[PDB]
Amino acid sequence: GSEGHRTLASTPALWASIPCPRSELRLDLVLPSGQSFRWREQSPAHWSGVLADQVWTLTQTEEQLHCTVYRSQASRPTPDELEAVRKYFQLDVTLAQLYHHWGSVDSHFQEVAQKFQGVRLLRQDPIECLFSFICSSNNNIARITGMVERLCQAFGPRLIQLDDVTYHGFPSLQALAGPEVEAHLRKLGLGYRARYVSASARAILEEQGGLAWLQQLRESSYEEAHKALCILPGVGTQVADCICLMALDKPQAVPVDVHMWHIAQRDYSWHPTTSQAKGPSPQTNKELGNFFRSLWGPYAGWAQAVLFSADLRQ
DNA sequence: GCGTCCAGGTCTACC
DNA sequence: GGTAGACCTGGACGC
Ligand SMILES: [Ca+2]
Repeated sequence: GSEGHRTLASTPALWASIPCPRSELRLDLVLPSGQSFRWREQSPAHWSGVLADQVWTLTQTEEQLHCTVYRSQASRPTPDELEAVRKYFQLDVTLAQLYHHWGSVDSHFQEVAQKFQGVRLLRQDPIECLFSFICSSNNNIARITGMVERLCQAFGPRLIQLDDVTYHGFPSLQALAGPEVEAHLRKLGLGYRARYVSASARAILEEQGGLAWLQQLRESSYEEAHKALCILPGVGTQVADCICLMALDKPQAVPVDVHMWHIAQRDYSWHPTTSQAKGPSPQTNKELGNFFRSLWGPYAGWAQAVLFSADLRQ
């Protein structure tokens, strides 16, 4: 009863709600879609993970988002803590207004948007976002998820345990920059990305001026930010865009991976015009990004998140 | 069963 | 400057 992952029906007095209609948010379409790799549906329709340095379980009804926190006597989430959740899901942004606009200027989006409502963008921590996506290149979401979990268990702060799952906070720069981290990560199956994680932690700490350098990027311009990130090992045009869009508040950033290329080709009959090659290249990828930006506008990256999520369901 | 594919790409030797 | 290839892993086919 007081053990294991909570459920809305099993410990009612431990949940607090936040007004939020399904049309504004669909947990099942956001949490496992490759934005954040730290959420698990431990129980049907209930997603658990670390949010703002503590564990949470989230589940929704038709007009409500139910939340519960595991911190020392058990109690319902406080208003201050609930605000942590609203900020994570950027709930002040009305998804209905965005869908309307995108739908109005792109009939294909309108068709897809009718079946995939509630796909919004999470506002993530720069450090977690940087290393999680460094782990995502040339990989699949299922594998990435495992790697990130083993990376946190091995180098992140131990939080609390529910059933047989021990939650860990995301590793710090100092820890990822530690001795023999690469070798450890390789044994944890991160492949060549193990070097990228170690190498990027050190560059940030020993060459770019630590954490402050990364955090300052949120006030910098998309152009500047993306430019700054490409310096880090394991970070290319796509990873940089992922971070700008999901962790640095650059809503116009559009990541271009294999999924978005296929979408461009079959759903818009798109082809490079300024670019030389007829396939993916640093030049064509950059062009595809501008194409999407001129199609959807300022929040083009968010529209991208919708089609990407929808393309995963196939 | 085994070899080839691929997945939210990067990085590098080279024409 | 604008490419071809190599690359850790492991669930997916194709045969
Ligand atoms: Ca590929």
